[PDB]
Amino acid sequence: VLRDNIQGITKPAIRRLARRGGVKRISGLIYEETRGVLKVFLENVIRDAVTYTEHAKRKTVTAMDVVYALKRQGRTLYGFGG
Amino acid sequence: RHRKVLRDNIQGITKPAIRRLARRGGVKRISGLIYEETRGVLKVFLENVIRDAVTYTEHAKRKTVTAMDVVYALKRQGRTLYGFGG
Amino acid sequence: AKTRSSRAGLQFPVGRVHRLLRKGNYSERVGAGAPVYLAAVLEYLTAEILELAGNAARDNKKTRIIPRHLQLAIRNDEELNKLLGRVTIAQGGVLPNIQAVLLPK
Amino acid sequence: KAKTRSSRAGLQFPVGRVHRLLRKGNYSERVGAGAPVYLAAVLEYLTAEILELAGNAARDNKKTRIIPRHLQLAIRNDEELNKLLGRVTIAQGGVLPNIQAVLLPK
Amino acid sequence: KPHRYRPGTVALREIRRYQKSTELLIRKLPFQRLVREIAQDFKTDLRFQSSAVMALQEACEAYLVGLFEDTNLCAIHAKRVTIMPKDIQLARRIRGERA
Amino acid sequence: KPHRYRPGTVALREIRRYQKSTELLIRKLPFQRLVREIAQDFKTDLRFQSSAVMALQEACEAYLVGLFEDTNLCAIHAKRVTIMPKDIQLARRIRGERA
Amino acid sequence: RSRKESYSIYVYKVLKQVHPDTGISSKAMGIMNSFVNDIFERIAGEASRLAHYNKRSTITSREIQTAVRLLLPGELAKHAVSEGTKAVTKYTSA
Amino acid sequence: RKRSRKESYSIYVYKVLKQVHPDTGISSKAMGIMNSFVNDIFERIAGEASRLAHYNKRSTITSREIQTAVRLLLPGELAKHAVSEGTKAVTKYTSAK
DNA sequence: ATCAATATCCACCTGCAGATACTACCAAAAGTGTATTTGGAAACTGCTCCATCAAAAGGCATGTTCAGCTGGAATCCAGCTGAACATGCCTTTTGATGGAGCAGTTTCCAAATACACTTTTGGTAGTATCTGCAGGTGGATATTGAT
DNA sequence: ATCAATATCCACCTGCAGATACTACCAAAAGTGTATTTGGAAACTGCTCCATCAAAAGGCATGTTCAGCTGGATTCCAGCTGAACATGCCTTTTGATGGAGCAGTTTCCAAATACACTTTTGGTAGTATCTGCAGGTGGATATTGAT
Ligand SMILES: [Mn+2]
Ligand SMILES: [Mn+2]
Ligand SMILES: [Mn+2]
Ligand SMILES: [Mn+2]
Ligand SMILES: [Mn+2]
Ligand SMILES: [Mn+2]
Ligand SMILES: [Mn+2]
Ligand SMILES: [Mn+2]
Ligand SMILES: [Mn+2]
Ligand SMILES: [Mn+2]
Ligand SMILES: [Mn+2]
Ligand SMILES: [Mn+2]
Ligand SMILES: [Mn+2]
Ligand SMILES: [Mn+2]
Repeated sequence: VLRDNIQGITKPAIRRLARRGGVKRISGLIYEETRGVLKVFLENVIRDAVTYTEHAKRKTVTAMDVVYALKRQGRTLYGFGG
Repeated sequence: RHRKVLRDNIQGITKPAIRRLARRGGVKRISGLIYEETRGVLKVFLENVIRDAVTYTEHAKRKTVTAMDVVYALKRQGRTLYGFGG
Repeated sequence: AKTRSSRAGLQFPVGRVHRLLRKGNYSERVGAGAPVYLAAVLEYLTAEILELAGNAARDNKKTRIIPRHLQLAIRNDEELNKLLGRVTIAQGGVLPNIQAVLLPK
Repeated sequence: KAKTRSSRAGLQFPVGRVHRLLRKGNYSERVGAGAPVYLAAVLEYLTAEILELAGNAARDNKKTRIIPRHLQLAIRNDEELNKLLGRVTIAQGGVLPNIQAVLLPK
Repeated sequence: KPHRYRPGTVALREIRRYQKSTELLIRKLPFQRLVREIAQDFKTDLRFQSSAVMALQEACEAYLVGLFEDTNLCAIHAKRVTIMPKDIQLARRIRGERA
Repeated sequence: KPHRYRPGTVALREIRRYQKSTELLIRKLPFQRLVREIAQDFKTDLRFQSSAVMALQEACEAYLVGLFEDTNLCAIHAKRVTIMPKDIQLARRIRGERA
Repeated sequence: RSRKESYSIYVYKVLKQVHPDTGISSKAMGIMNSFVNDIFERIAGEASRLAHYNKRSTITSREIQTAVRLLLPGELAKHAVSEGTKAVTKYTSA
Repeated sequence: RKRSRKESYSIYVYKVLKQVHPDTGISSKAMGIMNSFVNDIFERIAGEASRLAHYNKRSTITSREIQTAVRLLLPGELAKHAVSEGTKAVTKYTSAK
């Protein structure tokens, strides 16, 4: 099969996320809508993370790269350093 | 001498003033209960900014709240304001 | 030789807090009382969280605090929840919460 | 005869002042010589960008003098400036004219 | 025989008017008294720079206008044209002002 | 007749199940494939610490769960129990993530 | 190699004070470490701004105190200020 | 007694204004906005540069820290143009003396 | 459609607040030159951990069927809320004045930094024993949904 | 109401991953002590601007009446989405295996800081004169709403 990577984020997985979010009933158009939102989130965080990686002249994205990226995006994350 | 007691000045935020603000916000029709709700929301906002501003004032050991006191207070609460000495 | 921490009655490292302030480019100078005050504040806030988290563990019939317990403790506490309102706790999950209109009958 | 660091860099904004503000601001132990030059150039550029668009808004409103209203129109009508200053309040700037379609009469 | 605009016509006229202008919409003196009253309850014997009060009013009105914008979207979401307390409350919840 | 729970009953059961637990809900490898793909568009030939990808998935899932909560409130506001694209869009708009 | 400093052994110490029979997983300890570092930065940053605003080059306990008041909600701030004053008073008398 | 000096970017903002709009003026309130803007962006960039230096255990903020900070802070096209202006200004500055 | 009531437009005007101009003045800022110090790039290398590979295994995604119940369309109507009006209060405007207290200048020492030297400690690495709890069991009983 | 199909709970058990307790090693960190330095509190006080007063007046708030049309309630049904189930695809696991490249060490020099000295300038202050546009008027055009 030849599927896009974002399509690897499956309908049941998105369903599970919604359930933890307290959602009882889900429209069929939600799944594609969620994938688009998810991609934008990742693009924004990873772009910043890689920018930190590049500045440190590294080829490896570290957890601290990501943690720093998340903080300046206002999504501070505990548990992975810093 | 000392000034008259200040009380109930939230009602100075009148219904037409609130209507005007809503119009600038693009609102066409307004429920009757909106006006008391807005006053409560406004009071919370003002209290929070003023609390921080006065805290800056006290730390500087001043008795006068400055524009910068307010600007700093707004900044740390994510309401950055231009035009008063930023 | 007696530590500034023991001198101040603290478990948290006063000397390290001072070194961290100096190297952090927060100011040209650091007063003597500043790292003591800050170390005490950090220790207190730590105690407050561990207390509530430990209670969360006991309420779940556990003796070892895990991320979930920290999340339960913080989100169930009005002031801690506010202080950490924009913070994500890894492997913390969420509070059990279902909107009333979604319940049957 | 002495040439300023601004002229040497080809800039209008003050390199010397920017360097001083960096050193006094407790941002780092040391400041490289290129840092205030680069920073002054960026600030000068962003200023030019806002003033260009603000001057256009003034012109659109048949004015020759830029007021805060024109600055607000310039920023909120430009997608990238709007993003950059999305959490900023311009005093006496007002808002963009915008009425939700469903509110219009049929 | 007397002339009457339909309900909503003047409201729309007012939206266009106030979105075009930049002047403060809350009366100056009553707002100053509110500021002094609230501040006094936090600390007695305080004085205010006049620009400090004005900075507070600029920020307050900008906040409320922005809030009414989000509130309006919540009302419209529920297929209404009339903003209600629950619209404000939903807006503030999602904003994280009472989340 | 064979056994069937009414529509909504199992949904509520799942809600209680996943609000009780803390495990990640997106499969690891597909998420990892997505991350590397996106990063390749910014900088080629990158490598990731394993903890880096995990940090990203913890953050991403926490974000989506939070978003679904706000989305749910928007649906309920419009007297529905079914979340729709316009619910997510309203939530993101008021959050300031868009428009 | 090198050494990586963290607050682990101090967090653990405090844990035994408040809950002598309670342990803490490594992942949970990582979260506590993130917490301490976060609050340190917030307080130090605010204290830094306070000094700058008032054209001072020194961060004293007074700046830490005002910073605490600005950052922490009501009761947390009250107790934090109390604990901070206590430790500075005690440190002075020694 | 003399009131101590209050520095601002006014004369420099004014110079740039005349470059882009020769016959356009600016009110003192609008100039106040512009000064707040420059101060704001100054601090944002300097702040990000500071963190960046610290993250990498460097004691020096160079033009490289400023450039990365600009890329982190500014949106697409603004970042692109800012970087080129910054890079140009630096290479020109060094090519002198 | 026509027509009338009213808002909207724009041209024109004038007063004036606020922008502009110029000279004087000066402390701080900024540049130039010289001496001294050193952060970090560069090259090299060890060892951490990242990518990939094979290889089952079964867990979980997917496609399908069926219908319960939800969303949305349509209809009705009570009464909320907008538009218009009369009335007159209190905000606005202008101007003056005492003096609180912000802010400028100079003095001066408690507390800061700066080293040198000594002692302690936290991070570490092996090494080995220990244990809280995940996950599996059986079986009681609670929940759900059909009658 | 009964009654059956599942879900859910509790008590108990056991393997093991991850927590612990131990010794030992060591560089960096923390303490101690002395010499030097300086930030900023204290004192004094110039002078900005804040609080307050008066007094006139009209912009705007308040309170009312009236009814248009909005929100909320009811009903209805088409069809979307949840539940259940049969496949089988691919994620997961884990265990070994190169080797990329992070990271530690050494070297050493362009570029930093430190400092003395000289020149330049942007800020303020003092007056003195333009000038863009706010706000007022009038009259033509446009919009709204009744018919
Ligand atoms: Mn009171
Ligand atoms: Mn070196
Ligand atoms: Mn049917
Ligand atoms: Mn329904
Ligand atoms: Mn006095
Ligand atoms: Mn030890
Ligand atoms: Mn179990
Ligand atoms: Mn001094
Ligand atoms: Mn009246
Ligand atoms: Mn009727
Ligand atoms: Mn309706
Ligand atoms: Mn290699
Ligand atoms: Mn000059
Ligand atoms: Mn006009």
